[PDB]
Amino acid sequence: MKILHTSDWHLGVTSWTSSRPVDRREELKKALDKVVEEAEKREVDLILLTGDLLHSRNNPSVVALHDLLDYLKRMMRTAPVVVLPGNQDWKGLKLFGNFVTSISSDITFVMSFEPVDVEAKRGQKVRILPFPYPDESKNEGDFRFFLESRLNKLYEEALKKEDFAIFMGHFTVEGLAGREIIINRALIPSVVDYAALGHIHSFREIQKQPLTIYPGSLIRIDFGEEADEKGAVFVELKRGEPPRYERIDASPLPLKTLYYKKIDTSALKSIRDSCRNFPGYVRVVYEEDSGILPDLMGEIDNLVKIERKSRREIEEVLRESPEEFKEELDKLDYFELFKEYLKKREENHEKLLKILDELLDEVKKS
Amino acid sequence: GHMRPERLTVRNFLGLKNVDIEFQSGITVVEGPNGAGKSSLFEAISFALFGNGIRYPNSYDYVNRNAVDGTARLVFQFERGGKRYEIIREINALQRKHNAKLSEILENGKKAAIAAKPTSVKQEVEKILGIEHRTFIRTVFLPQGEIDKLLISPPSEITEIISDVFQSKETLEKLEKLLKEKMKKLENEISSSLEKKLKEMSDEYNNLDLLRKYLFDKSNFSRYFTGRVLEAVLKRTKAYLDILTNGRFDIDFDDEKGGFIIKDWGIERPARGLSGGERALISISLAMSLAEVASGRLDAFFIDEGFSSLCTENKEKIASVLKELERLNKVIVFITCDREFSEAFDRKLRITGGVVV
Ligand SMILES: Nc1ncnc2c1ncn2[C@@H]1O[C@H](COP(=O)(O)OP(=O)(O)O)[C@@H](O)[C@H]1O
Ligand SMILES: [Mg+2]
Ligand SMILES: [Mn+2]
Ligand SMILES: [Mn+2]
Repeated sequence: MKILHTSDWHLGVTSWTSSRPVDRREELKKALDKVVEEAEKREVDLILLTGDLLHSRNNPSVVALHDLLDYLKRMMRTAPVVVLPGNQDWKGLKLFGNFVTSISSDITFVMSFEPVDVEAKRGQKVRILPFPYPDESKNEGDFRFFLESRLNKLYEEALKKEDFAIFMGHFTVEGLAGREIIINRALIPSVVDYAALGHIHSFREIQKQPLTIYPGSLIRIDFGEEADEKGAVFVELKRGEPPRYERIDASPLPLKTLYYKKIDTSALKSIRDSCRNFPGYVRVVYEEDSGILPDLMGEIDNLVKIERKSRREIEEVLRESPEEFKEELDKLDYFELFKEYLKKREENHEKLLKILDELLDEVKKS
Repeated sequence: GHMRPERLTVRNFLGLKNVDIEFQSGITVVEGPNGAGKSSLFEAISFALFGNGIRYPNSYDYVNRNAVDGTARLVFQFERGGKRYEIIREINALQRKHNAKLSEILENGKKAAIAAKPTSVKQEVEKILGIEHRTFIRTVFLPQGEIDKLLISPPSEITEIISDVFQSKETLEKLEKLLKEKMKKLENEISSSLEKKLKEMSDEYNNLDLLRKYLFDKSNFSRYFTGRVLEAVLKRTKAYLDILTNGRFDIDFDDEKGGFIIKDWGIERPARGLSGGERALISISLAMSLAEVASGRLDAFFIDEGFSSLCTENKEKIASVLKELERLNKVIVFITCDREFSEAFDRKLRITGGVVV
């Protein structure tokens, strides 16, 4: 069976809104168009979309929705599509999804853990085992507990398959790089023929058995995604054989970050030469500036973002864990702070503390 | 600590008719239409504790003029040191009587008076709480329209309430006078193998003179202390600003430069010069930071309609940052009638027409 798997479109997004707005639509529609055309070429049997097709959970553009529905329509013409909504997809999409799956057999939405059986273009029997994004909402415990039970059930249901079983998930697996439920890859039932994931923007082969893939986004959404790969994935599945796959490159506009410590006439030179004929977008992060950059950014169109290197000494305290937190605050007591003040400036006498200690032990009885 | 509000009950106070609500830990957002009585709620607490609110000068102005029975009744239940306290006030418009009553709750249906009369109740409440009304509204009870009060306060007031929040100034006051008494008895005993008993009695005395010194020259350890705490606070604030503004905005404290100093891209900018949105974002980070560093001391954090001037993209950014407060079993309440800011949180107390709906 021939499959197109694509995800994390984010239709409707504009980047660097605060800073220098870039509406990504044009780029994105080019990527989508190239992926769709490729699907027609290969004449795939099945189309799997694994979530975050829209950018906004709450206020979705009418242009975005228009675009999304048009793409769904184009895709349906070539092969049945199966859609698993993500955490960022508009809340109402599921409703329309539900409505429309009871109306065509060329599109089906899955919004629970409930398996559904579908038929591909050449009549291949496909069981979809869905694992939607896990609401944030010991209690974690019971939730992971509940989530294991659901994965157990998908396994049961994978065993009853006819031709193919496919897992569709939208979540983060263990091993990358906040308040998400991270899910170990080992928990993805091996008896499935394919495990299609979404939610992560870099293409990533998660494991070979079962074959587990994030196809990644179709555009570079922000500067963390300077190096990674963007596209969809073509997958072929055959009963007897192991699965085969092939990335379909999206060829998106490049991103680039320039690093300088001092913005001098020299940095001023590189920056201009760097942005000069760049089809993409550029960020500079810096340490010391004389007000050049805000002025510069104004006049270089594809320079979309400037940013102070955040101090390490400042990075930490927000990572810093409840272990470190309690120590820190308890080191802030008026007296245990008074410790080092003494140990600094009269150093030698610490009976003074033993003096202090009973002294405070005394009053706390009054 | 561990100051911690428990129950609030309100009848005929400002725009509130009848409300009885219990404070959970974590985040509640309080919502409803304009004039529904959201702010009235926040003021009821202020009034319960201190016998005044933000909005009127006279007690009896606070009586709900739209109730035929013109008596406001506030019942406020909090906690501090494993102990429960409850405060009861009544204001009567016709009589122009203000009644107030403070008592401890105990082993069961049990009540131990501490004050009647509103002067004594205020007195005893400050005592219990440790903090003044002024430091309360500038730190964790941020009243509508006044989000930036701390931010633009004189350095004097800034340190004067860092001390108040962090000191245990009564443990301190007993100490200072336990020392005088310890030293005087010793001096007395000196003014009267004998050199050996005298050695010890004088050895003991000169420590005490030292401990006294590094403790009540004020302009020494006290300043040192407030500086180190402000450091811990601004450390966190700078971090939040770096997230929220890509390192564009920075904040510092300098008693000689007039207090909190804000810089935009390295350049000094008076708070009055900021955009409304920027002022809010900075006040919130500062306040949020204060509340973190003050965990243990204070267990509550209220923001009264402080999100209006935020634009859509700052609203999300800021909601995201405030959830990092959910970690501290603080009772946290945000009053807002804004959809885009409230969508972010799960638990809602809705008020319309002066009641919960
Ligand atoms: N003394 C009073 N008696 C009765 N109502 C009052 C009194 N003072 C103000 N109000 C009204 O009470 C209502 C509640 O105000 P408020 O709590 O500030 O609204 P919001 O829900 O927007 O925060 C308003 O309609 C206000 O005008
Ligand atoms: Mg109001
Ligand atoms: Mn996602
Ligand atoms: Mn995504």
